[PDB]
Formats: sequence, structure tokens, C-alpha cells
Amino acid sequence: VPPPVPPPPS
Amino acid sequence: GIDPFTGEAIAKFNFNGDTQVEMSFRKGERITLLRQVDENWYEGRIPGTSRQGIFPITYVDVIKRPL
Repeated sequence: VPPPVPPPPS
Repeated sequence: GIDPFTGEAIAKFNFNGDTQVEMSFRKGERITLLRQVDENWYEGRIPGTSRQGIFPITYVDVIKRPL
């Protein structure tokens, strides 16, 4: 299963 | 694999990026790693195309790190 996508870089 | 400073990865899963900044791809595509932006994201490009952008490190299997 594809993992959750994190917040983009800060 | 022309550039000695680039890295190399294989897409683990399809990645549908939300915006133009993200580079979408399909499972199994090779990716040239250009840089590691932070703990969670690479910038990379697909050889032989004009596709380039960022994507999560968790979506790729890394053969060689970018430098």
C-alpha cells in the first residue's frame, strides 16, 4: 500500500 | 548514468503529486535523484523526458544517493 504523503518541505 | 553527482532510485508505488512542484510517476519507473531537499523529499527527474520535480523518499527505493 502506498504510504501517506507527508507535508511538503518547509 | 552520465552525471557522477546524481543519485538513482526506482519508484516503489504510483505517486500522484497534488501540484506542478511534485513530479508524478508510476510504480517501477527509474528516477534520477538530483537532491535531497529535506528528511522527507527528493527532487529528481525521469531520464529521456522533461519530467522533473519533488516526491517523497518513502515512494522510492534508493540505489545511490544524490550528492
